[PDB]
Amino acid sequence: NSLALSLTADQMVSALLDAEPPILYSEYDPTRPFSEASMMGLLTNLADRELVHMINWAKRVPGFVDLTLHDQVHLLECAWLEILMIGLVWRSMEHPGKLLFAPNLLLDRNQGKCVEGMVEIFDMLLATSSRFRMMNLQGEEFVCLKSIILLNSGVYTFSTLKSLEEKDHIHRVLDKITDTLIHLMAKAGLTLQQQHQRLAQLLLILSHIRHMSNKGMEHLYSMKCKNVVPLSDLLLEMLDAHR
Amino acid sequence: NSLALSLTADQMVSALLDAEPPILYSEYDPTRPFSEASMMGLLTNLADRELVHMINWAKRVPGFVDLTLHDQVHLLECAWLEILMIGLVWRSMEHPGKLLFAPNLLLDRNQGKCVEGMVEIFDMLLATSSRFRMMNLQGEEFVCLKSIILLNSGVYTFEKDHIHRVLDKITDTLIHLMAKAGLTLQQQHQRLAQLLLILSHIRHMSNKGMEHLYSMKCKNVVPLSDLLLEMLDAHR
Amino acid sequence: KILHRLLQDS
Amino acid sequence: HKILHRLLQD
Repeated sequence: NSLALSLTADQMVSALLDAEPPILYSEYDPTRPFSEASMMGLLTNLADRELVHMINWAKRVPGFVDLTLHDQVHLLECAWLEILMIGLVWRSMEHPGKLLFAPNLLLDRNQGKCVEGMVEIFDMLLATSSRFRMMNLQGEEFVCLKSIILLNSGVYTFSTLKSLEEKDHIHRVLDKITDTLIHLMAKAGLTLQQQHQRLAQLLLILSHIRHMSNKGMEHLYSMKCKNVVPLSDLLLEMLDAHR
Repeated sequence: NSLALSLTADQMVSALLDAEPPILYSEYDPTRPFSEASMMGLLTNLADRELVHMINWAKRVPGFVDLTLHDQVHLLECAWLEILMIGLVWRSMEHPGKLLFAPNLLLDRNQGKCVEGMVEIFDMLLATSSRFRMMNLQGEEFVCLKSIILLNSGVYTFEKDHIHRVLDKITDTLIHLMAKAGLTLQQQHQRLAQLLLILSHIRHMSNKGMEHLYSMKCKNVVPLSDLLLEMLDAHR
Repeated sequence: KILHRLLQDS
Repeated sequence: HKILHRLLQD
């Protein structure tokens, strides 16, 4: 018996909106330009503090608590950077050409060259943010996509007859979020053709978010070996799950 | 403008089905006990020949010729391994627990250990094949998903308005296929979502496969073709 | 795992 | 010069 399967479309959006994590500040001090090691320090420190809120956000995502602890660990390990990236891209919608990592940390692609190799990932994140702007992505749609990422990115990486009912339970919650997304677009006055098209457009962006997370995960492991910036113990464990 | 947007949904399905590349065979020596170098040679030799057919398949995808040469190049460079993988996964549906790289090259996860670090991607591919098999994926849906990968994977690393228009056209085509198969409205967009979410994992497998293929380059286990090296090099 | 500990934390 | 350029034009 799961209360997630019993939620209505509006109750689904309400639960997700109420579970939104806070927008954290960085330690950025504009008095002195930062180095590659210190700019990455701000980024990795910010991500580490966000992971704590993401974990407590994931529990409030309907259906996530019904999963086993090892499955919750697996989903977060596989999805954590995707969830950070879509949040960054969402915050940056109203700031063309810039990435709003924190309210006190708004970076253009020129300043992103301070970190070696971080330039290509910077343009990809900007293009995703520009795509959300061109589509006029709604906050109700955004919280749906972020929950899909949590549940979907690790579902195809899981044996017994008892593993199917939990695997099927995730696809049931995923189906519920799909119904919720269509419900939102039908309210906005879109035809059935426009609803299906917008639904497809949103999900195809998740393919690019996975791509950005893959490249970002490899770049995060690069500086880990280079011993450049101190990485937190949780961030290292998140990084070791992919390697 | 583009003649692809003027096609109907059935004309899109028929044009995609006719553009299908053939199923190629592997080199036919059945010394079934494989070595690391021998199987890597077989797979890369297969990929090289499949790449040639993929390029001519891409030309026959409605709306792909309308793009400029530079954009056609960028899309194939970004998507080629995804396209190879979804084809492999589609071929392996009727062979649970095995991967049908070619009709005479059907490997299982135990044979994936012959190469250093390949068994991980093998389990992911097998899982994707199992997921298509459980969804009862139809060939008409498969060709729609494969074209979607071609036009979508590189679109946000850039004209672009036309690609999105063709993408919507394929979405209309997918819904059209599910409506014919008797699915209700709720079942239609639920299945549409389930199919498109699998493309996120296919991208994941491709990125992992691109890493593994790059290890072969700087280990020099077997010479790679110039075409395969240029497709691999485009991912830096 | 820190993640497992934080997920079960209460 | 890319091989991909040539195969796309033939």
